[PDB]
Amino acid sequence: ADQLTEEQIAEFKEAFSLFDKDGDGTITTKELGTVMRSLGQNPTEAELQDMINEVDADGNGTIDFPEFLTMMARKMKDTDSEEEIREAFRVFDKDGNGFISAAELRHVMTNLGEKLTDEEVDEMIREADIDGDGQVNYEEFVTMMTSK
Amino acid sequence: KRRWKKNFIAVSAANRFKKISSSGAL
Ligand SMILES: [Ca+2]
Ligand SMILES: [Ca+2]
Ligand SMILES: [Ca+2]
Ligand SMILES: [Ca+2]
Repeated sequence: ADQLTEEQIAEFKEAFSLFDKDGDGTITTKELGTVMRSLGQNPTEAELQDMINEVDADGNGTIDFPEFLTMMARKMKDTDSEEEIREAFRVFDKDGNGFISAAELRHVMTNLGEKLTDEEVDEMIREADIDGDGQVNYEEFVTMMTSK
Repeated sequence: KRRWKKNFIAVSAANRFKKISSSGAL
């Protein structure tokens, strides 16, 4: 009996404010193509529409707030597929794979355009590296962002 | 307030969208 909090709507809301580099606040083909293209890709057009229907429950061409949570909430049973999170992992690591470095992430953290650098990230990797070996491993990663 | 959350989640939105493609054989 605490779902009346605001930490939730605040978390997802932050994702958009960062993703929707425009203002609408919805993941669309133009918003996806832009960001996605900034990573290093360039799929066709018809391929995008297919990427929309396969996830656009309603059909407004773009998913908003209810649709977003509905896609992350409406979990059709379970397939035990951890490939998703995995990919996100291989992404952060542009070079070697198994640990995160300051310089490595810095580049993957600058691609965006917020207000981070080496010092700030340092506080993020340091606090994240509970052990303190020097870099972030998979444990501290699957132990800090673990599915409560 | 300061974590790799909003960061990982964001990429997850664009990554999942891509994975939604197919990723399957027969
Ligand atoms: Ca947008
Ligand atoms: Ca829609
Ligand atoms: Ca790496
Ligand atoms: Ca460590």
